[PDB]
Amino acid sequence: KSMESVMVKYDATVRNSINQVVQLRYGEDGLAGESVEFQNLATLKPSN
Amino acid sequence: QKRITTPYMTKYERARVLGTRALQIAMCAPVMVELEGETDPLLIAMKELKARKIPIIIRRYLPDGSYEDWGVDELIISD
Amino acid sequence: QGIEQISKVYMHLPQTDNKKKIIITEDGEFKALQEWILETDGVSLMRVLSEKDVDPVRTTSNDIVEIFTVLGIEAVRKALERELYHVISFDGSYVNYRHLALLCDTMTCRGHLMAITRHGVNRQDTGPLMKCSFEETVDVLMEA
Amino acid sequence: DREVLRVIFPTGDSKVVLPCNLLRMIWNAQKIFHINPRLPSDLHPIKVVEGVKELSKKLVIVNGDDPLSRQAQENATLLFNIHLRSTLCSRRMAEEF
Amino acid sequence: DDEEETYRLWKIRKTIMQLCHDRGYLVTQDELDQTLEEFKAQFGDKPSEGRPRRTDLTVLVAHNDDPTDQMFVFFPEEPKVGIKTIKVYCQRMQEENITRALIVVQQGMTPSAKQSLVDMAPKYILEQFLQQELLINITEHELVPEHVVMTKEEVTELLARYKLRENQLPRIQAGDPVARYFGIKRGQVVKIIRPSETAGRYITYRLVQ
Repeated sequence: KSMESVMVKYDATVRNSINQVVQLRYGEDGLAGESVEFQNLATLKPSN
Repeated sequence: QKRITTPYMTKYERARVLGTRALQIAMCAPVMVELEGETDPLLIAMKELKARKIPIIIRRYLPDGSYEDWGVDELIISD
Repeated sequence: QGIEQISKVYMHLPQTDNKKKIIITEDGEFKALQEWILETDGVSLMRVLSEKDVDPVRTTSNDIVEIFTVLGIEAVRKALERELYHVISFDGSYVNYRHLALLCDTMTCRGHLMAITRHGVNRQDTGPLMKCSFEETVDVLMEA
Repeated sequence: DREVLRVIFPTGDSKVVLPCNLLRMIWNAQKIFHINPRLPSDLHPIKVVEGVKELSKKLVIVNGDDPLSRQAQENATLLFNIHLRSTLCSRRMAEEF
Repeated sequence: DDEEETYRLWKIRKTIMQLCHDRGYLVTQDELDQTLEEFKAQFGDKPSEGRPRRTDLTVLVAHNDDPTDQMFVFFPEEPKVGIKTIKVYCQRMQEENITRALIVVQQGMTPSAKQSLVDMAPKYILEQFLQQELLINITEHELVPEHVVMTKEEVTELLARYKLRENQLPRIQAGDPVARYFGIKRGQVVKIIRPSETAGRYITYRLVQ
């Protein structure tokens, strides 16, 4: 009921029926969940 | 000119375009592609989509009330 | 002595990385220090934060209303995300972060804690037919 | 970018969710082109760097030349750009891939 | 006790300095990094019946962009601030022609003065702050992301870029603790910068309403 009209619009923003902006880009990166998958950042953990 | 929408055809756009064009073909609309042994309007519409010959223009309405008119031939098909 | 509304306080060392204190050593490696973190059976976030020798940054509460009234709506967004992720991942299940973010953003969109229950949903402004779909259709139409 | 990643993930968790699986794509390229890991390669480091730069330019989430749009694009593709640079670095390309 | 109370006064003063620095008022790095022993050196006595008094602890700052524009910070000694106290501060502000003042308050303030501040709000902007609230700088909390008050030009640019109306943006209540910390009024916009596990960084905009 709360999130029925929330939508990715043709401007790539996420808005509800009122047209208020919920997110500027869906998921904050503008990517669909199907295509993404887990990966490891190589430069994070290792020492200097 | 001055188009901000994605150049790619959305999945929903593809579905609606295919359905509408198949309905027209079933209602005997001229076929823009050369069909060979094809009778199913959906298959004919898919062939036309692959050929980028579907004579349909998508009017994408932006949130601000403006709209952009994109040709099916102009858009990039997922397949 | 002590702070009111806090019944019991437990002190223990965390055996999990999330509750451990992660720092960056001189070599640049991530070291998970084992530090003393204490929890409470009551909530007084302002007082506990103002208490001396209490980390004012990492210290937090599991009460969204307290987080709202102390730290603000953005802090509510973050803490709500964290709690919802905690409940989802407690059993080892995983949910894409974007759904969590969308739910929290919708809940905190209006600047105040909007309850998904009808009590908070009625606050949201919506067409007459939308409010009718919610509840109280006949009277809503009467007023409209 | 390493410092940026340190800020983004203080806990040091390297597991992240990103669109393109660069490691699997590199493996696919090796198998497709019969890359022999023993012989010296003909891939030139400045070619690697320039290709990464141009690819980063091509990966657009927010389009627009205004500073606001540019900043939005940079933030939208910050993590993926960092991972792309780290994976497609000249050092790794010449050494392992 | 007096040791704990002077430690408090130091903590509230430090939080006030950080608040002014965030708001953009000129504040020296020593004032920001003023140790407890440094504060006790500045005043040199216990608070109760001693040199450091709430009247002596008032702070005057000047805006970085406009040196003429200044902000007052007032500590009233009375545990319950009265209409006479607010009038004293009002006339004092009239003397220097300073519009903005933060009246840090003790355990409570009188309701009549609560409405008096609103009545005098246009001519003079007085913001009441609890000592308990100021005992900790909430902006340094991990949950709170970075807040930046957008200039009107920046807001206009944002609305032009996204072809938005001010109504369409997400909202932040004027009574929000961070909004009060930054002293933002209705109609302003806050640019919130927060790290994103999916994108790395994300910028949101909240309208003060």
